[PDB]
Amino acid sequence: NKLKCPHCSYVAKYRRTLKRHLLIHTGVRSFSCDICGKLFTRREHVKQHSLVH
DNA sequence: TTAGGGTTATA
DNA sequence: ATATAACCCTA
Ligand SMILES: [Zn+2]
Ligand SMILES: [Zn+2]
Repeated sequence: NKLKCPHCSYVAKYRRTLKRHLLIHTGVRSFSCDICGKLFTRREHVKQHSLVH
């Protein structure tokens, strides 16, 4: 099943949502806050976090 | 707030 | 079909 995660029982409705979900198992955090240096998994998370500054 | 589930739009 | 994006919801 191309919609099933190879690392857990999660099954996505769309292929793009499975690819996003894979990042929970790799731990990759490609986004950062320029003010405090904290790392984030999505760029929407940075915008959400920016409100503390 | 954090973080990952959901969704829809555009190319 | 993929790539990137954005916005909402919730524990
Ligand atoms: Zn998984
Ligand atoms: Zn910060």
